[PDB]
Amino acid sequence: IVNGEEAVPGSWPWQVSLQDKTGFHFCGGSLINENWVVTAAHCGVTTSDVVVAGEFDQGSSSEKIQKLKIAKVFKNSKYNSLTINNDITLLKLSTAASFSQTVSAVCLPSASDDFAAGTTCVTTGWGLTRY
Amino acid sequence: CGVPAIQPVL
Amino acid sequence: ANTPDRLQQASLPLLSNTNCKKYWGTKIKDAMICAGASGVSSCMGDSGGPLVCKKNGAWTLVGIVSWGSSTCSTSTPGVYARVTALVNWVQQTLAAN
Amino acid sequence: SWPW
Repeated sequence: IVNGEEAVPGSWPWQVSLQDKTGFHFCGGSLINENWVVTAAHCGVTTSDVVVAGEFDQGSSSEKIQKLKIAKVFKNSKYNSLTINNDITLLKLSTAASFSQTVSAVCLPSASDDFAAGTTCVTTGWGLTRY
Repeated sequence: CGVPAIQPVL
Repeated sequence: ANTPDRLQQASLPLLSNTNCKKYWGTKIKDAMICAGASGVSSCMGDSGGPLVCKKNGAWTLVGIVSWGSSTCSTSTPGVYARVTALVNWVQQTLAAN
Repeated sequence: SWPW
C-alpha cells in the first residue's frame, strides 16, 4: 500500500501472508473460518506455499504466528487469466487455524448486499509502499 | 466474523 | 521499491464501475470493483488481501486486491475482485468440500 | 497495468 500507515498490531485478524517455500511474502489473503482462506486466483498459490496467520511484523519473530499448510487449492473455475476476471481462489488448510485475539474471520457479504460508490472502506497488506 | 478483538485505529 | 515488514492499512473510497471505466475502459468487468484514486493505492504484494467495508458494524469482504496501475499511482483506481459476484461460488465450494 |  502506497501512502498508507502502519496498522495497530493484530487489528486485522483475518489478514494472512502467503509465503512460498523460501519464506518470501508474495500475496495476501483473508481467513473466512478456521479451515479456509480467500485470496486472488492470479496469486498462483500451490500446496507448497504456506499461510501465515497472526503476523504483524515480518522482521520480528517474537510473535505467535501460525504457519498453516495448504491441503488443496480451489481456484474458481470462472477465473479468466486473460482478463483477470473472477479473480478468486479458496485455500483449504491442512491444519486449521486456532482463532484467538489476533486470528479470526472476516465476514462475507450476502450476494444481494449493496456497497455504494463513495463508501469509505479499508485495505490492508504487506505490498510495496513505494514503487 | 468481522469484529476484531483488537480494534483497528484509522 | 520498498517492501514493508509491518502490516499497512489505508482507507479509500469505492468507485462505480461506470466511473472506473473512465480510467480503465473495457478492462473493467462486472466481477470487478474499483476503489482508491484518492491519494493511496494498493500495490504489488497486496494482491489477494482484503478490501473491507463496515456493514451493520462488521467488517465485510467487499473486494480482493486484484490489479491496477503498474506504478501504483495514487490518482488511479485500484481494481479488486467483487466479492458479491463471487460469494455463491465460495458458499458452494465450502459446502461441497 | 499489472497484477497486484
